[PDB]
Amino acid sequence: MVYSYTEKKRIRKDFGKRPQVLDVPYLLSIQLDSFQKFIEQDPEGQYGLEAAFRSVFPIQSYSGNSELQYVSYRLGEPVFDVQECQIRGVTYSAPLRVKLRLVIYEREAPEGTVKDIKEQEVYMGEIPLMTDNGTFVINGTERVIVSQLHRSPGVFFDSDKGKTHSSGKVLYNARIIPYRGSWLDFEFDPKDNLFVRIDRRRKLPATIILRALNYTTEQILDLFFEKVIFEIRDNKLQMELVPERLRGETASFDIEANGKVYVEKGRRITARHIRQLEKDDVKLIEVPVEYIAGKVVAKDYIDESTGELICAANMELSLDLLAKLSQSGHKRIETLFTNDLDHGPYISETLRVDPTNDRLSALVEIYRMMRPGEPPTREAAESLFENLFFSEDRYDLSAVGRMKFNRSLLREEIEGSGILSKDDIIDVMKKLIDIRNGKGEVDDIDHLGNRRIRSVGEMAENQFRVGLVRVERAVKERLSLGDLDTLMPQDMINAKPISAAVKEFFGSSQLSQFMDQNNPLSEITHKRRISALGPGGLTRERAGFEVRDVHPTHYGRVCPIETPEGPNIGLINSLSVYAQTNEYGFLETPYRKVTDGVVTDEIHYLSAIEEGNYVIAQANSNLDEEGHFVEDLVTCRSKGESSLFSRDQVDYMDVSTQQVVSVGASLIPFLEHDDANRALMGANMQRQAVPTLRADKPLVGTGMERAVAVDSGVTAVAKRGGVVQYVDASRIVIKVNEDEMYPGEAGIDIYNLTKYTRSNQNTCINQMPCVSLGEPVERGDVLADGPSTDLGELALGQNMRVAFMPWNGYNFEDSILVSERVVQEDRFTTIHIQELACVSRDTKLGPEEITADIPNVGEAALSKLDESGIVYIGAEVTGGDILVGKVTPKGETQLTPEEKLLRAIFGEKASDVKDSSLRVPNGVSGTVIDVQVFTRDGVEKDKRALEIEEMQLKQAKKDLSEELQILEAGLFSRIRAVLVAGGVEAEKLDKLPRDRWLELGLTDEEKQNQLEQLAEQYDELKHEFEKKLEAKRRKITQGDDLAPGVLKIVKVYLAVKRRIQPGDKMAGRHGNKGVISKINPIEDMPYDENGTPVDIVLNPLGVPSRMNIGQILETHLGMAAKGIGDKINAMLKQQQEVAKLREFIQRAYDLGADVRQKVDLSTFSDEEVMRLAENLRKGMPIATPVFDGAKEAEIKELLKLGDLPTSGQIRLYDGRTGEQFERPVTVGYMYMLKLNHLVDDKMHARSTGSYSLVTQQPLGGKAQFGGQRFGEMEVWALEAYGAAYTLQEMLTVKSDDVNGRTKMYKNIVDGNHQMEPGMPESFNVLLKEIRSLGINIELED
Amino acid sequence: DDELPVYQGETTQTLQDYLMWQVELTPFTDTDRAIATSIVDAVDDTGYLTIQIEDIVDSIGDDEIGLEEVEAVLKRIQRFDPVGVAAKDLRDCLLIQLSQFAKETPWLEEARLIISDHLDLLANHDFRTLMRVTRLKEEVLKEAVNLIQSLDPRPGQSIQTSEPEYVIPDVLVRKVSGRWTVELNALESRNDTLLRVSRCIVEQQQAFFEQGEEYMKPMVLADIAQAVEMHESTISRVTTQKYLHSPRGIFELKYFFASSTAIRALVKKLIAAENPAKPLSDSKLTSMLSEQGIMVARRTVAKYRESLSIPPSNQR
Amino acid sequence: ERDGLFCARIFGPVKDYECLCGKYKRLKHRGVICEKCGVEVTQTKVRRER
Amino acid sequence: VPLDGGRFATSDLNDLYRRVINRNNRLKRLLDLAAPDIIVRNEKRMLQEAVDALLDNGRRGRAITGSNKRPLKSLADMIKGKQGRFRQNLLGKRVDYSGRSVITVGPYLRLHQCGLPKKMALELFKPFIYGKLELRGLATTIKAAKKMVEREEAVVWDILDEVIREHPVLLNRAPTLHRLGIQAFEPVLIEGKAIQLHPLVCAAYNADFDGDQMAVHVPLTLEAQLEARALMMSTNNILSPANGEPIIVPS
DNA sequence: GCTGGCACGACTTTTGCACTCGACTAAAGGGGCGCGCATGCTGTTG
DNA sequence: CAACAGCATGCGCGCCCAGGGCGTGCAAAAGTCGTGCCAGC
Repeated sequence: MVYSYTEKKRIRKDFGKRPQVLDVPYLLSIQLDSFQKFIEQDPEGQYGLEAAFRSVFPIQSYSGNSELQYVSYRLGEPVFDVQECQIRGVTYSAPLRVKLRLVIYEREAPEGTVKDIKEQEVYMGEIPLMTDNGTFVINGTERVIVSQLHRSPGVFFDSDKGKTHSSGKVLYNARIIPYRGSWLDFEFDPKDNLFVRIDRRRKLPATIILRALNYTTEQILDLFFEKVIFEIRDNKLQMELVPERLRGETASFDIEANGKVYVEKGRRITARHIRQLEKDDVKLIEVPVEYIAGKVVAKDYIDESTGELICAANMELSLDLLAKLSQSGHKRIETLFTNDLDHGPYISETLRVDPTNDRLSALVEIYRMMRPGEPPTREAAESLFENLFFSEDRYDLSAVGRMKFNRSLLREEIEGSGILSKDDIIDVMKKLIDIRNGKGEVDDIDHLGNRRIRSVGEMAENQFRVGLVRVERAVKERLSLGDLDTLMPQDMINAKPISAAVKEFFGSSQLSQFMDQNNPLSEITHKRRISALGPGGLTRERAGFEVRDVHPTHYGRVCPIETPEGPNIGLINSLSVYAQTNEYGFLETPYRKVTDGVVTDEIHYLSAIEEGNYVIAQANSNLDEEGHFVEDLVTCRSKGESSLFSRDQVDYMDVSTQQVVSVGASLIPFLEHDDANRALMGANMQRQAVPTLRADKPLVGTGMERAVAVDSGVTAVAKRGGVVQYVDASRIVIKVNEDEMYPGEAGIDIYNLTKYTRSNQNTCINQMPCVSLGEPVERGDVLADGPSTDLGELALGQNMRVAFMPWNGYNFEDSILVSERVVQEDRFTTIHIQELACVSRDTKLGPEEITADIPNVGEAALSKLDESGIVYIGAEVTGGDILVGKVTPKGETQLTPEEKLLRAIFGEKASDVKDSSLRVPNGVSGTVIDVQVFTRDGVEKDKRALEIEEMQLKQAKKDLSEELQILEAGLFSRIRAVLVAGGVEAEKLDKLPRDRWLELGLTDEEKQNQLEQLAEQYDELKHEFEKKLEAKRRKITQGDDLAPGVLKIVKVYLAVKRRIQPGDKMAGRHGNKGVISKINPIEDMPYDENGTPVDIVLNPLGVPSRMNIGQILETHLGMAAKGIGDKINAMLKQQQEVAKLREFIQRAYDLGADVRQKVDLSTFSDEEVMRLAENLRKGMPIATPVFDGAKEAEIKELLKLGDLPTSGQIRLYDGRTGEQFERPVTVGYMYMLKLNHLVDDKMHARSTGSYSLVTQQPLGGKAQFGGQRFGEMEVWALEAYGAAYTLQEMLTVKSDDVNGRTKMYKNIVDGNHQMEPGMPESFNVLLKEIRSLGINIELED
Repeated sequence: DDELPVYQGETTQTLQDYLMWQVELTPFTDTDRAIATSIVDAVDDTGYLTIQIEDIVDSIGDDEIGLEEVEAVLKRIQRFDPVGVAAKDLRDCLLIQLSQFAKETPWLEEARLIISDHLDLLANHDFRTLMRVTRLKEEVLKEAVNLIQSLDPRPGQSIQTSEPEYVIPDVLVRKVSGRWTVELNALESRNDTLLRVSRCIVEQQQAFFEQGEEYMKPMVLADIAQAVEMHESTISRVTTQKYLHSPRGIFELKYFFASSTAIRALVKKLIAAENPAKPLSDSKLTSMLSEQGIMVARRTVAKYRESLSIPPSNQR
Repeated sequence: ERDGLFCARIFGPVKDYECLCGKYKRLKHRGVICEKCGVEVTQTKVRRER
Repeated sequence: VPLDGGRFATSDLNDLYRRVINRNNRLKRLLDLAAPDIIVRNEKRMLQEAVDALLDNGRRGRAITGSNKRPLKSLADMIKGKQGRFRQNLLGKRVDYSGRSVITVGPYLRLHQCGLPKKMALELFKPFIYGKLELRGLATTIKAAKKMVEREEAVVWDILDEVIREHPVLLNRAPTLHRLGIQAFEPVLIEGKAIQLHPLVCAAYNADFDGDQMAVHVPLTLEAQLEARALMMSTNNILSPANGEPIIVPS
């Protein structure tokens, strides 16, 4: 495929057998597409700002006849760039402006409108935009906003699993969940009665909520039950037959159907006697009277003459009633069915418990029920009733709620209003009773069908709607008798609630957090994370153990391996590779479509509900050129299960094997051989690695590294490419091809790389150019590498020659011994940049000034400062050297001889000023890499504040001058081209610049055309470019927006290189971790017969118990990987011909079964091959994808080509004794990391420090110098030893005994070592705090 | 409560705390520790001042305990961490700070003892006649004086005042057309409305006093009490609590409610050329003010120019 | 504020042997009380007892 | 609870006292006014609510505030908390002359010993050092001593050795489950930032070397030192005082 | 005889002092669990 | 129709962080600017 360019600098070798279909996606995409849909104009109105405008507008005021409306929004352009904005510490956002039409109408005049007026735009707030990479810069910090996965709106059902009543039942409760509004949850009693809860309220009867619907009891029972019939005329007593309505009963008498007995008394009820009466046509028949005594009347029945009193409803009929209804002359009687097998007599007992079935009594009952105390006002009832659900905006379940509400009840229409209705709640009660009847099951809450993701679009839209309603309840007051000032869309709108709400969200919020900036892969995995926590739900500690577990629908949606191992476990998950999300917020995952038994290359994204209906094959399975499965029985998934099916049954297939695994784990070689928990650690550990000075490409890897690097957006990637004009460390320009260009802009593309820059985790970000010079580049090729990147691959650690074997106990337990070589060669050396800021501000006593000079301070200390008082760039600073000095004046020192004497002798030395300065924190170190110094407008800063002014100005002028040199070169080419036609002076034209003063008039055509175009374009480009330089110049000389109580601002950056020591906390991809126990000299290590010592020695005994065998296979293939590079090393070092080198690399790439990577040489020729070979001199980078990876067999094969022993073990020699170890040993390259845990950050130690005002105990932690909690278990252990003195000095003397700490330390200094214990403060306190209740507690002698 | 970082405290150390810590650790007797504790409280955040000695002696209530006992102990206390501590008068401060020069300092020991012990009162102005007193000449004396001027004063190294006590402003005065326009930057609701009315009174003050003019135009609280009809004490309380913020000369505005301030500005102008005469002439300036129409007659308006740490009187 | 939470008088002084009202400032007296206020000197650890 | 810019803000417990005082003064004012029983009645109600809210913010519902709310805390909550003055005074003092670092292996270094990082002692032993310095006569005054150990040159490391000699230290780890979980050792100074722990005791501590961290504490006095030698040194207890069978067993 | 500091006066600034209840319309949360003790309604013993 | 015993529902313990977050007059008394007087150089 000829690849592209940088890829041809090093090609990894692919061992993956299965071909790929769907390319891995954008990864980040889930952030962008969210917020890209939140900022859009939409005609339909939903999806982003439009929806919050339409959520309110238009506003009606109060019977005003005048209103207000709005039209779109639009935007502004952001004032600062992302880098500027990040430096200055300003939040990165943009103006939101909206045109609101105002309509003013006359009173008492219907439909008449007197006038209308609208402001061009009103400016409301600034919405923060999003960078290209997925972060919102906010007060010069990145901050990723985390996606959340919440219980979806719609109708839900629950069995309770009968774990309450201790008898056991099935208690079926249904909750309705809106997008915003109240909750309705119907439940069952132990006695089997439905109850209504509203917002977790004590249970109410069932038929009151239904009684609010203007339904009479007749309509209640007739609507919620069967009709059937019963008829008795002159004691004929013929009832309608319902054989299909009953599956059983006990017959008390012989049932005769049309002069023939169908079923005798006690005869079989089985389907024989049923179909026997079915096939035969039978009308209404007579039954025994005693059977009716159990039936209950339905409709209200009254005599024709008198309609008084008895038998309204829900009354078991009596023998007294038969005479009355029979004498009344009613032929037909409609009664309830109620035969209990599936069916049940519910909702009738609810009527029994219901105190009154009247509407008004129910509304008053609920109205008085909501708030505990309430008067029966009757208005609360009408208000809350319509309000709590049927208001336009009060309760809204929205589109997910409505859709899933439709599919939950099996409605055909998927569209509807966002508010409930009578038939809605009635149908919910119908389905609820239906679940009790045995027909229908429950829903799994864990199912991903029932769990939806919200991303930053949807959440920002929420808070923006909130913020907008809080404005509208105010703006409603302008037309409220606020009368008329006209000019409405200017003073009426207050932007403060909108802005404070939006920047309140992004600022502070559980789901906006500081981004993990160590690693690219940390960045990535932060920005695709799905949290269950937050605003929308899962308070944790109370969540329970079931949302922790992997459910079978997480199949290629979340990940089963990447999860925090800490006490939020299964809570915070990570998107799987190829996962995406719907318009409805549900996780869907791709599959190849299989028609007949051939696999079509069309892919379909299936949602978790859609997925279970079908059959889906296995990621890794066989296949043919034709596309038929090799094996006739293929392992597949159906529904919650897996098993073998026939060839013709399965319609889908998994695309790639990467589907189950997340990107984090998609990086780990040999992940099969690893146990899942141990895999689970190592996935987490590659995040907390730390990029080192030189980035080594991993020598064995999955193939995934190109994506992550270039997606993470830490690399500099070339747009619209072409040949490289200019190169350098900080800057890289590309002269683009003539093909891709916008006409009239012309020009080239420039890239300014970012040099050393703190990250949120105080680590370096550094870009270093990959490309050379005079080299062609296409779009997508990487120009620079960010930190922990090599030529577009993700390189988080280093490769190390590992030997497995115990070595003198130094590698014991999980520790780890390393050759001094490693420390000399500086792999694992990592930079750290730390920020410190000084700010100079106005006090009550007057302004504060920075430096030159200070009271009571030596010249010694001041030697590293400048004329202006900031430290010279370049200084080495340690300990409490003064980084910026500053003076704070005190009050009014006047007179008396001593004051006048000190002022006379020393010149007062600026007198009242104090020593307040920016001294370095004690125990910190490092050179000063950069100083910023933001100032105030009109302070007249002068001094050295201007050096950054001139510096940035020269950089800007130099960057703009390039386009003027190239465009002026083009104009000079046109002028030089036109002068050739006539009046050509040749060299004389070149030696005479500035048009040769137009070179007279030449021809009239060249006069007017050449002088007009040349002079016009020349003066327009000169004046326009100078105008850009004047605008930028005005942007440079100014001062920032700033607090009223701050005058000028200075910040200093420091850098330290930190060198590995025996506190390293090194790890590997395979869940391997340790410390560095010791650094050995080089001669003390084990070495092979050629004298090459292993770098780093690790303890075999790790490996069986933990069952992570990725480690071992990694080593072996690593071994074999170096081997090839050793062949080539040795080959190029002997000055071999290009042809033979080509032959051995070609012969290397093509080894293995299958392996799908067809690269071959002869396509690229002469150099290009020498290039790569020199690029792979240090090892050949073999790449084994996740579950299609390299087999042992292929590893031994690869390894025999390197003249290495097939077993991967080798004889090694002791380094001290020179003696061979008995037994061979595995040696191999394994690829290590250094984790962000360093002991420099850990070792604390205090003796005596500052205490706490109350309780008078030492302070909490390091940095503040904690002392070290000695907690209750630790006391228990001493008591258990019976050592009561040690315990007694802990409790007292060395924590809260104040007099006794002093006496203690004074005796120690004197050599007494005696205690003199007293009474600890904190007891005294307690006695006061109990005296603060009316209890005395006193100590009695 | 606990388990959180409640603002329980820091327990920092001042100078007296630290001195007392230093006394705890030194071989004082039972009595001498009482004299030491008696002196360290007498010490000030400024160092040097140990206030009156004979009140230190008399504060103990006789019963023996002479002056010499407090004197010796006093010296030893004067010797603790910040070098010269306490003592009195700055003279003995510089003699204790000069007590340790290592004695290997060339020319400095002797000369420094003569200059610092005695005659240092005349070293204020310059050398001059003192050069004839000690017979020294050229840079021999100037280098010793370089050392004396290199000493610093007392303590104020312990300090423990990291708190700058910032202003935080309250209401911002965005400068308009050579003046100022309010914007207010940065029951309980009734108190907030009262604060807004105080900002409105500050805006009225903008109308009450010219910004561009020297100092501020004279105004009475009866003007702000005339505008909103509020009581004087209430307005003065709002302006006393909150502090108005302006781009230039921002202040609580409590002093903003052209009077004496204009005279102070005139005094500052007189001070600029007042350098030529050390004695100064506020009384002559008062005569000039009377000629200008002020009618000042050696009044405190002139005296204020002659006060406020002016060269006037002090130079005389 | 006088007669309030936090107040001098009851609850003791603020600075060690220095008290509000600016009189009998230090160590002149083991106890004493001003004429302006009830300030009882003696140390200020008494904010932890009274 | 003093603020960032000055202008102290009221603590949590103060609000309860302010409230009670407001209702007490208002009930007193309306009580001395001789007014109807309804409004002073509602004032009696309001004040019992107020005092009952200052003693326990539970008892009934809501309590809290409009501050972001939360129950606030009361004088009851000032006690009986999972972490409180009672918990702080109960087995739980936070503590002095202590420090903490990462563990490495000890693979020479006999049982009763313990690799203690050079830099880290020198702190733990400060008082002790100054004593020695004043004895030898290298410092006449406390400030001198202080300054030489601040400058940390030369004699001081030499004296550190002399200080540490035979002075038992005690190490402690993490969940302390049984009494073995803290034990006492003779330190041996070692340049490094980490603590070397002999293998054999890794059992007891339940510690591997994957980034576990130990605290260290310094017994002072005499009694305490002897209780460390004759009770907590690792060479006293080799047998597990549960089952009785040896710990120390080689793994 | 002139300048500076302080004392006396006027002014104009500071300070007295508080009760009604004011309220005000929503603002949301929200997947543990055991365990026990007491109050209350039901039920059966005579 | 009486008191007595039992079943059940509700309420309060535990575990455990978790994070911060924070106007309306008039009137009596007093602070200060102005002016004059007295003392120092």
